[PDB]
Amino acid sequence: TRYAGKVVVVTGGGRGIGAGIVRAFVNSGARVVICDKDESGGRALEQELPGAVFILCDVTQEDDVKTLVSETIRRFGRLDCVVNNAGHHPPPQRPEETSAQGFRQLLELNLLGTYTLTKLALPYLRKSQGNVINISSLVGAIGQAQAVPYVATKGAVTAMTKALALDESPYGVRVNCISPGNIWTPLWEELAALMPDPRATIREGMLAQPLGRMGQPAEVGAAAVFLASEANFCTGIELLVTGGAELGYGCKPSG
Amino acid sequence: TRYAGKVVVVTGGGRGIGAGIVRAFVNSGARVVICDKDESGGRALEQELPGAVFILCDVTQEDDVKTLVSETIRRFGRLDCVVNNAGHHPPPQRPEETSAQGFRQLLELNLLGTYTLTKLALPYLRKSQGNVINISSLVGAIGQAQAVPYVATKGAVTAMTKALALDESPYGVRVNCISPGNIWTPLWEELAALMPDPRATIREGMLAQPLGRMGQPAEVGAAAVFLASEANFCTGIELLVTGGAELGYGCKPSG
Amino acid sequence: TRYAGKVVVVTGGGRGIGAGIVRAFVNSGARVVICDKDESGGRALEQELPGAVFILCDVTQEDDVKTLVSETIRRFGRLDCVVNNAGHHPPPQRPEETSAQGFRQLLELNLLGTYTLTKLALPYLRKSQGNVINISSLVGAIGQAQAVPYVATKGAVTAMTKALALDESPYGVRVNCISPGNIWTPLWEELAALMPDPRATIREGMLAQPLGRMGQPAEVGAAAVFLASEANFCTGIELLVTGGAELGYGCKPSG
Amino acid sequence: TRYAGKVVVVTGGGRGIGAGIVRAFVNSGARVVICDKDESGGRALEQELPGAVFILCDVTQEDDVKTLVSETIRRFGRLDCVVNNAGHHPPPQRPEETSAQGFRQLLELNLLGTYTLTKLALPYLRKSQGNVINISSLVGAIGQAQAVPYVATKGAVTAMTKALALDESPYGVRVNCISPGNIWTPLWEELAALMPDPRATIREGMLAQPLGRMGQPAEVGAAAVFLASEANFCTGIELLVTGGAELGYGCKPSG
Ligand SMILES: NC(=O)c1ccc[n+]([C@@H]2O[C@H](COP(=O)([O-])OP(=O)(O)OC[C@H]3O[C@@H](n4cnc5c(N)ncnc54)[C@H](O)[C@@H]3O)[C@@H](O)[C@H]2O)c1
Ligand SMILES: NC(=O)c1ccc[n+]([C@@H]2O[C@H](COP(=O)([O-])OP(=O)(O)OC[C@H]3O[C@@H](n4cnc5c(N)ncnc54)[C@H](O)[C@@H]3O)[C@@H](O)[C@H]2O)c1
Ligand SMILES: NC(=O)c1ccc[n+]([C@@H]2O[C@H](COP(=O)([O-])OP(=O)(O)OC[C@H]3O[C@@H](n4cnc5c(N)ncnc54)[C@H](O)[C@@H]3O)[C@@H](O)[C@H]2O)c1
Ligand SMILES: NC(=O)c1ccc[n+]([C@@H]2O[C@H](COP(=O)([O-])OP(=O)(O)OC[C@H]3O[C@@H](n4cnc5c(N)ncnc54)[C@H](O)[C@@H]3O)[C@@H](O)[C@H]2O)c1
Ligand SMILES: O=C(c1ccc(F)c(O)c1)c1cccc(-c2ccc(O)c(O)c2)n1
Ligand SMILES: O=C(c1ccc(F)c(O)c1)c1cccc(-c2ccc(O)c(O)c2)n1
Ligand SMILES: O=C(c1ccc(F)c(O)c1)c1cccc(-c2ccc(O)c(O)c2)n1
Ligand SMILES: O=C(c1ccc(F)c(O)c1)c1cccc(-c2ccc(O)c(O)c2)n1
Ligand SMILES: OC[C@H]1O[C@H](O)[C@H](O)[C@@H](O)[C@@H]1O
Ligand SMILES: OC[C@H]1O[C@H](O)[C@H](O)[C@@H](O)[C@@H]1O
Ligand SMILES: OC[C@H]1O[C@H](O)[C@H](O)[C@@H](O)[C@@H]1O
Ligand SMILES: OC[C@H]1O[C@H](O)[C@H](O)[C@@H](O)[C@@H]1O
Ligand code: NA
Ligand code: NA
Ligand code: NA
Ligand code: NA
Repeated sequence: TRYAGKVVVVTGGGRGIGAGIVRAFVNSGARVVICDKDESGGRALEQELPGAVFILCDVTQEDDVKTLVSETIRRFGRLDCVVNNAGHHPPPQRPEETSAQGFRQLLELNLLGTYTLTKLALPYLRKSQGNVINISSLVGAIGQAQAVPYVATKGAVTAMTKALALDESPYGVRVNCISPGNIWTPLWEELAALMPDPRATIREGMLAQPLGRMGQPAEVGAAAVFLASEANFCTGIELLVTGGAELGYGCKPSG
Repeated sequence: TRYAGKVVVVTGGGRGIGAGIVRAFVNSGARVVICDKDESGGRALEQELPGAVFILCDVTQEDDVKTLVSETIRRFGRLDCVVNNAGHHPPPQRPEETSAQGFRQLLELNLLGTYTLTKLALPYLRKSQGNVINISSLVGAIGQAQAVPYVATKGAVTAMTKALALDESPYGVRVNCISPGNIWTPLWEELAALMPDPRATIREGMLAQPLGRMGQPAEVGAAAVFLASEANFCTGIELLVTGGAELGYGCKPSG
Repeated sequence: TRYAGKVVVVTGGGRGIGAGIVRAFVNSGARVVICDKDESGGRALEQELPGAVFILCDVTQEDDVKTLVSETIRRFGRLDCVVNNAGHHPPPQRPEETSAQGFRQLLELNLLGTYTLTKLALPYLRKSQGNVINISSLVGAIGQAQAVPYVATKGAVTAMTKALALDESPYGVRVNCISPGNIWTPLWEELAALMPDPRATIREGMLAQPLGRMGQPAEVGAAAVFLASEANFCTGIELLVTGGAELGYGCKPSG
Repeated sequence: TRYAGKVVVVTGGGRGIGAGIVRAFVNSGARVVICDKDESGGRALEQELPGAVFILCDVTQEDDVKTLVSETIRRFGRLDCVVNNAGHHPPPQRPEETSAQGFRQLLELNLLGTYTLTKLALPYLRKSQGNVINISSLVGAIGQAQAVPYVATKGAVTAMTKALALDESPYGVRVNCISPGNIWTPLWEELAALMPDPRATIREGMLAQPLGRMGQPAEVGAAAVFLASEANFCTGIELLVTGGAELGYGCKPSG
């Protein structure tokens, strides 16, 4: 009952981190709207979880998002939290193999879809003194190899979170982000499968954390429920859920 | 029941932030040992809260801390979390008015008392796969005026948290810190009373946050319970509980 | 003679910070290509400074940038440093007054123009073991009010700098950014003139820094020459040129 | 002639990073006072470098430091820059192998010696509008394994730098720090020699940086000369001289 009576929208909620967040909010007593561009996972989740419903919505399509917000209000009467989780990591790409075109397309999803939903939701969040939770990434803060466009988009989300926190603070709306590290998800599995040695890639990924494992969607979900329900003096923070990957020296005489 | 069956030690738990943390852990189902160098507040808290007991202990005195740990194990059979909250902010002091002597004394409390309890507790935390929560400060990260020794001590705590997180990760013990901003406590009230205009000082303190108020001990307590009970992929993080004070430009042509 | 025999391209070099950077590199013995979308300032600078030449180039237009690079190589035979300074701050804008359209246009200048020039220059920088210097902003790191799109773009540049530093390190090309704070420039003057009280706006801007003044283009220029010519073990850093604005509490009881 | 007519004190200037800083300031036209607790290296440096003189001084001994300052003023008539470089890294030590005693001794050198010299020098730095440069470490920011006391001391120095920058800004005295990463020095050589495989230790140390080598004292020296002589709008900054060690994922599935 930590978040009972509340209404939450989770984008990209059909699988992976987003599905873990959906489950965490349902478990906290909230009603959850699962937004996803794919039907397969999110429709099954709706059947599985009382309190969760699925709405097909591509966050890059403004009219899709407008309908997502109006349908949430029509069906549930209020909106307390938006979790902007929908996003993508392309395969590893050397800088010279990237294009301005692919960069623009990745900005549309990872950055502008978060911007658009937040904008359309904020009038309702103001009425409820609700909050925004953006899913960024550790690599926005520390960088990553072969990922110039992805890193750029996540630096933008983390920065935007702080700007919007300033703008919305007079109105009682908090705006925070979570920066996960390596979380075992279908995306992590798909990218590893492209590598010449997928098992070596996964092993490297587990060992990049001092804790020696990857994180779970449920752990990101718990951090999101904390930020929504108990972090009433937190705004503009970047909550790291990384297993300590950013700490210390690793594998990355003076001549 | 988020932290039921667990045993928590909170230093400086008799008033202020520490008392808020005690209450939060009791409310989460834990048994709490209140450590304080003063009897007044902590003894009353023990009478008030089933599940909390008071042990007189000055964290600067090594034999006091040794007894704190052995008595916790003797009475409760396990130790899951140590919250190093005991600390002090001296009155505002210009750099030239500070002394190496006062600096050493403040390091003894704010830094070495945290080091000592952590050291003595870690064998038991390893057995329980428990965790350490240090209470640092925002000003360790961004600085503060008229507070060179205090700032120095909190930079040390935040850094130490990350070092110890690395060392203890192979053993399953997480080590994190909370960095509060302005929290309304008896210390905040005492320092404001020394200023020529205490009401102006408090007003400035509320307005240093975009949220426009100071934080509450209960909000720091919630962040501590999160870190203990639900943050299983977080180690070496600095969780900011500041109301957004670190964001944006404030009151701090090119000639 | 700190950077004698070297060839530097500075985008947005016709006025403001960019012109200060041009002058600093000329003073260091380099030959400088001034890129700007406007002729007025950059053409005068070319007449004033032996060693500087002006090339009309809008960094948002890919064929303009391709010509900038090929003309630099045709005229000077090498390329050692690219300074991506061209950028813009829109007038203050509440979140609900921004548009996805304006956001995309600002990303084209502040982020993708930097990406495009860097990409086209990197083959030549590899041959010279040269370097990239991006001009980001403090507010990418700490946020700013009424500036969600601008902040987002500068978070992206700072993050991108770190990603590209990783990718280019095996090839000996360093990639760094400078994050200025309030620098007195024609843009600062133009924005202040829109405010209801321009003099109050400028006064607030001087006092946002502990040093009590705004910075000068020449001070950003010196930091750029340092990064190019003497910082041979620095890559992926964010060099702050802010007068201390990010330090301490300012103007931004627990109920 | 970048720093001609100026007087600089460098602590721990007899070898390693400190000697590189001495040489850089001499090369910039300054007169340099080499402070060291050991005579061997610093006396030879005085014979080698016109413009440098050696004064025996243990920064942990307050009367030694008082004499250092008074002798600098007696001999040269002014004081423009203090570089607090003296410091030590103990051998790798597991947390349970450290002592409060060793921790206090390391704080005396790495933190309080910097505090003491700065305090005694500041009246003269105010007269000259001079500046303070503290040599901290990257690991104060990101942590390090088997080094809890060392990390703690460097977190303190970096934090203290920001506090003092705030306090001294009204008086025109800037206060900055440099955070080196792995720099090839006699200390690095001594510690590697203790390890079971010294060559593996050095190899790991070179490869912890994306640039693939360790840094040189001369590179830290250049950053110090920049901060003294050209960074007139920088105060309270942490200048990283690390070869990119803090960037990206390294060597540090969800169960
Ligand atoms: N997995 C990790 O290690 C990791 C680490 C850091 C950050 N993240 C971030 O977490 C988020 C989730 O990643 P994941 O690993 O769970 O990915 P995933 O690919 O497993 O799941 C993403 C979900 O979002 C949906 N989605 C994609 N594009 C969409 C669109 N236009 N509109 C609506 N829904 C859309 C997908 O259909 C999918 O259900 C992303 O923002 C990612 O950048 C992931
Ligand atoms: N109040 C704030 O705005 C603020 C902000 C950031 C960080 N903090 C930190 O939070 C912690 C608590 O501060 P507070 O405002 O609640 O202070 P407080 O003075 O109100 O309470 C501190 C408690 O610690 C106890 N204590 C002091 N020295 C001790 C010792 N040697 N051994 C055992 N107990 C001891 C005191 O008796 C008291 O009960 C401190 O570490 C402080 O630095 C406070
Ligand atoms: N002035 C500050 O306080 C401040 C603070 C932090 C960062 N910055 C950054 O510094 C940079 C310079 O800012 P400024 O204050 O000197 O601005 P300015 O407006 O005074 O000068 C910018 C220059 O860039 C040129 N330019 C603009 N769009 C261009 C394009 N498409 N192609 C080529 N040239 C183009 C302009 O014509 C102008 O000559 C920007 O990236 C800005 O974000 C400025
Ligand atoms: N070498 C690195 O990789 C590295 C990395 C980051 C930071 N640092 C820091 O750089 C500084 C210099 O380190 P280094 O590697 O050059 O060390 P070093 O041991 O090679 O040289 C240190 C010098 O300081 C002197 N010194 C020691 N104690 C002193 C005292 N009490 N009073 C006066 N002089 C004293 C020594 O005699 C020696 O000449 C230290 O603060 C260290 O923490 C070094
Ligand atoms: O999606 C991934 C990811 C990994 C970590 C993150 F912090 C993040 O935001 C995203 C992921 C999954 C599997 C492999 C990789 C990866 C591996 C090597 C690379 O060079 C790369 O750019 C990405 N990234
Ligand atoms: O204890 C205080 C405090 C305030 C903020 C913190 F982040 C913190 O760690 C401690 C506090 C309370 C009341 C006034 C002040 C204060 C005001 C002006 C000063 O110059 C100063 O050094 C401290 N600090
Ligand atoms: O260009 C400006 C600027 C100022 C500071 C920066 F760090 C930066 O990257 C850009 C600037 C100049 C004059 C006024 C303002 C400004 C004032 C109030 C605002 O709310 C705002 O968004 C911007 N910004
Ligand atoms: O002095 C060293 C050092 C290395 C890096 C730093 F950033 C720093 O401030 C100091 C150094 C030199 C050689 C080996 C080591 C080292 C290696 C393994 C360790 O576990 C450790 O604590 C230190 N540190
Ligand atoms: O596909 C990789 C992983 O994705 C998500 O974490 C799923 O919850 C988990 O069951 C699966 O193993
Ligand atoms: O003394 C200041 C404040 O300290 C703590 O926050 C107490 O819980 C609160 O009741 C009091 O107002
Ligand atoms: O227009 C504001 C300022 O812009 C730049 O800093 C110019 O160099 C300076 O002369 C002018 O005062
Ligand atoms: O002892 C290791 C190194 O220390 C310093 O860097 C010296 O300048 C260098 O000559 C030596 O190789
Ligand atoms: Na359902
Ligand atoms: Na009790
Ligand atoms: Na010319
Ligand atoms: Na000499």
